Amino acid sequence: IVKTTTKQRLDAYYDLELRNSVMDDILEMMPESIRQKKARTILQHLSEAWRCWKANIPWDVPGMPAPIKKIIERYIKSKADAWVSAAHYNRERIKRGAHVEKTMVKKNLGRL
Amino acid sequence: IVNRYEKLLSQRPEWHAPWKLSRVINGHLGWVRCVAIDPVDNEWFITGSNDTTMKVWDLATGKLKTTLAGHVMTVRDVAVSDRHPYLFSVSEDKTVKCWDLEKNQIIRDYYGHLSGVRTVSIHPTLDLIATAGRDSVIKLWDMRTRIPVITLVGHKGPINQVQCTPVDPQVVSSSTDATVRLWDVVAGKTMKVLTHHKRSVRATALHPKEFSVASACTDDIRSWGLAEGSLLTNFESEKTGIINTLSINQDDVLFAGGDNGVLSFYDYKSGHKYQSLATREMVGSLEGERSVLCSTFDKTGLRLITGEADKSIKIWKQDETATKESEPGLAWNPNLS
Amino acid sequence: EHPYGKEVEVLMETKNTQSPQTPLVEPVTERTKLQEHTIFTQLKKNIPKTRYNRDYMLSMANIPERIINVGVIGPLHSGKTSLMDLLVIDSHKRIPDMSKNVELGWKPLRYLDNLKQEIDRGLSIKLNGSTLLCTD
Amino acid sequence: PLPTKAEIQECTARTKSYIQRLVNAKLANSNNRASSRYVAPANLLLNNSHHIEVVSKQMDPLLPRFVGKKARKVVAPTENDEVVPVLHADPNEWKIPAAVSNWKNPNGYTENNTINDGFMKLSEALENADKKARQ
Amino acid sequence: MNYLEGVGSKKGGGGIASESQFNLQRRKEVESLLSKGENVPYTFQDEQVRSNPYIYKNHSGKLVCKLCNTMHMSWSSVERHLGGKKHGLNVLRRGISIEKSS
Amino acid sequence: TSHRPQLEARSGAKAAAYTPTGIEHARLLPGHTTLKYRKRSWRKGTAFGRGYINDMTKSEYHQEFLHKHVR
Amino acid sequence: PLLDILVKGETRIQNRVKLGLNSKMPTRFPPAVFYTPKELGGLGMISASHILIPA
RNA sequence: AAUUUUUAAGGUAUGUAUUUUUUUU
RNA sequence: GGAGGUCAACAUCAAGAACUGUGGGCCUUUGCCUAUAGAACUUAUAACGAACAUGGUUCUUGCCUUUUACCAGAAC
Ligand SMILES: Nc1nc2c(ncn2[C@@H]2O[C@H](COP(=O)(O)OP(=O)(O)OP(=O)(O)O)[C@@H](O)[C@H]2O)c(=O)[nH]1
Ligand SMILES: [Mg+2]
Ligand SMILES: [Mg+2]
Ligand SMILES: [Zn+2]
Repeated sequence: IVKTTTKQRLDAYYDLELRNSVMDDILEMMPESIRQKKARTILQHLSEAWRCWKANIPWDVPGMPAPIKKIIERYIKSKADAWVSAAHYNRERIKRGAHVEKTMVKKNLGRL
Repeated sequence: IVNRYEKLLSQRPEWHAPWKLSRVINGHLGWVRCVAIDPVDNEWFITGSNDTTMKVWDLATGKLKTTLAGHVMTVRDVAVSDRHPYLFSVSEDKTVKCWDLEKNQIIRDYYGHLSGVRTVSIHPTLDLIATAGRDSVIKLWDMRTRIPVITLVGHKGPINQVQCTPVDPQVVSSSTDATVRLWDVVAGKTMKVLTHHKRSVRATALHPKEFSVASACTDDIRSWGLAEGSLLTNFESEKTGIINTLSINQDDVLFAGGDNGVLSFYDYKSGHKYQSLATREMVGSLEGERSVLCSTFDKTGLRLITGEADKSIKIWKQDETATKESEPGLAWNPNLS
Repeated sequence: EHPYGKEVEVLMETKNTQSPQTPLVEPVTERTKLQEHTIFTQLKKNIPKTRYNRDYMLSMANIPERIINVGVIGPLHSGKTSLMDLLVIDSHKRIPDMSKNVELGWKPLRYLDNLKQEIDRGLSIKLNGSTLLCTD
Repeated sequence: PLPTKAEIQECTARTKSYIQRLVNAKLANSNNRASSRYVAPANLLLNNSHHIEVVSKQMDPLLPRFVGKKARKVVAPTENDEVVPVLHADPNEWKIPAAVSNWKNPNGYTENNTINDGFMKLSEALENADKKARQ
Repeated sequence: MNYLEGVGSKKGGGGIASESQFNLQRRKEVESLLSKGENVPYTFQDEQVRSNPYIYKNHSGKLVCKLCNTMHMSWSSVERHLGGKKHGLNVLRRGISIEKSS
Repeated sequence: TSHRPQLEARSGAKAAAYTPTGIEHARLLPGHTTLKYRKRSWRKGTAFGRGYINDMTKSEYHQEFLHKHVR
Repeated sequence: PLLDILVKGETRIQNRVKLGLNSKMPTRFPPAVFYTPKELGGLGMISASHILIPA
């Protein structure tokens, strides 16, 4: 029973693909030996950084290897672009009068 | 043995011309994940994207023709058929969709992947498709009946890339377990396993003529002869990692795009690196956004198209002046181990 | 602009050219179909065979007094085109455009009304003749 | 070398023949009289003594076909063939911090630049122009 | 169709709890913070090295310094005492009193 | 922590059948069965009288958006 | 356009009540149910939307 | 110059044990 | 041997107005030209059916808390 991606479970899948996509790069950068606890920790830096992007807070960190920071900033700019573009698309869809459901409005106005 | 390595200075490999940037096409709202070109006429190319669309770009003028919607998540890989008027696209939404080009609409969905599918390869002679993804398997689809006929079990990790070849091994696959496997599809089992890579293998390209395959990893770009499966050459690389994309020109030119933005051209026969460039990112971008996520050569082989993480397509043209006035490349030093 | 700046064309592309309906790979068709405009026979092997032997007709073409050119005129639906349809079927041995229905009786065959408009419009638009020999 | 023309015409045929065996068998398995329109003694007993003829009896079209078929899970043992050889400062540079979020503390684990001359110049003009007007 | 609203309830029991119950919860957590999580042991429990080692809890609930024989109402008071000049002295006196014998 | 997703082979080695159990889905019904092969006092009186940035948020199209719908 | 939008609005609210129970049947919901003033126990909604609209 | 009628689901959990004729020292 | 069968199998039934076979000629059998034999069934206010249902995908809509079930037009 492989379940398709639909409206309700879209953004959960977006999360999952993003997290995998970041672990791939950062694990392919680092030299070798130890990952898994380190693997878990890197993702917490990601999500924290996204929260910082939404709040317009800069997200500097004390000593962190620059390349990892490059990676995280790259993916957060991707996610930010998708987030903004959906914010606009749903908004014109609401304006012209088409049916936008309910929590997509309540969710939209937060984005805007 | 080193007496031969004394003679290994007698080859002095194959001068080639330098590559430069001809044109830059903006127009994509996300990253540009994948690029495929019309295999017959070199008239236009197709472009996967983060923003879920596909755009058909006119190749001669770089103008835009039409946009193709239809996926809800990013489009990771794209293939256009030599023998059919079909476009096969694949996404992270677990779906493999055909696109009939004549009418420009969706035709056939192929169902039954567990999770996101990052690669599509069209078998040259059989009217099959090969797709693979985070599911760690390859599925061979009957193109007509949309049946997952053959499932090749194998890699212990997500499969990055899939290729098709007319004779034995018909399926070459490269996963993140650092194994390039060569498949026998009729017996459904692996013909040969190529383990020499240290880390995940994120790119593989097939040579248009020689019948061999190139693989890539962080620091290492190898080649492999098919049939036997032997190692053939190595490609000299300082730490260029991460190698996202490989492409092979008809002229034994081998392009390897990086995640650092550095484009690295090689000579396929020797394993020599005759150039290195760096893209000029964009007006308002970040140094993080300078990189290369895909690539191809058109059928002529004189123009390279690489979509980049800055939401731009860049068409890299080969210089007409060239020769040895001042080409000379990085100049052949065979260092030792 | 300048980051490339000289030999490079940076072009920003929105909208579209080439309206979305265009095939982008055009349907490849060898045969040339005339069936939209007219219903016509384009292959020599399919021309209806004539009992009266055409080459004997070509002999009559020389003698000026032998041939007469006669057009048929009249008001609506007087039978002009269906009159011609008598002479032709009597002249030719087999016709490919005869259905078993128009042969039998029910539907008049109309040889002269070749155009698809004339078939649909139920009418004669453009004049169309035939050249056939017939004995008094 | 390239595979060659006479060889590629071979494996193309033998695979294409094989796949049809899978497509045909798979279409004719599932429940469709509709979709199935797209579709040997075999045994010398042991030492061959008796010989054999095998014939598959026709099942009743109402009763469940594949009466033994029921969907069940199976854990698969590992394949026989074995042992493919693998053939292959910065620790302080690549040492990652520990993530601490302002917005969550689950479970355990407890500006520079100055102003412009624009502001300097504007306020004088308002301070001067006012004193002049107040005189 | 009242699903339009978006509130709900779990089907278990009777929710809010009683203002008195909140205080008990809040005065335990406040004494967990200021205490920095240490378990200050009871006086009768027959001794996990203590952060200090003098503070305890008597058979009643109060906190006591066993050097100074003072009784304290809360952790906040104790940190006043541990930062006091009397609890300074009694350490020095025990300092000398040990340095004169072994 | 998705970590290791799910491998296909364990789902591909199940003893249901080659096909699924035999459930007949509505999108696997035969469709597109055939392939396709390629070949002047008033004027005087007054006192005052007479590039594409790469980003979504700092772009020119974006300010126009919040210039309208945020009113 | 204002008149058109009135006709949509008023029917959309009446539909709000109807879908609120479970019917679109005209027979169940005679106009007295929507239009009687609240003092007699209706909704007392005030109808500007019957009219006839110039076309 | 003419509309159009209704059934399910997201609300009252879920889980465990319970009627048994005494397996040979 | 004929008349039949609410018998069966196999082949065929939307295409340059549209089929095959044959002899000869150019090519050197595909293909082109020419002569000739035979063409049941279905077609022109277009079609096996003087009849008329349902589903799928993608678009544009209608009801509008969400899915099923649905409104009604199009293409495939
Ligand atoms: N009752 C009857 N009807 C006829 C007779 N002859 C022809 N018709 C009908 O009358 C019409 C005339 O046939 P046409 O030959 O197409 O008429 P027409 O002379 O071509 O008319 P034009 O449009 O002017 O060319 C047809 O629809 C025939 O069906 C007849 O002898 N008796
Ligand atoms: Mg609830
Ligand atoms: Mg729900
Ligand atoms: Zn004390």
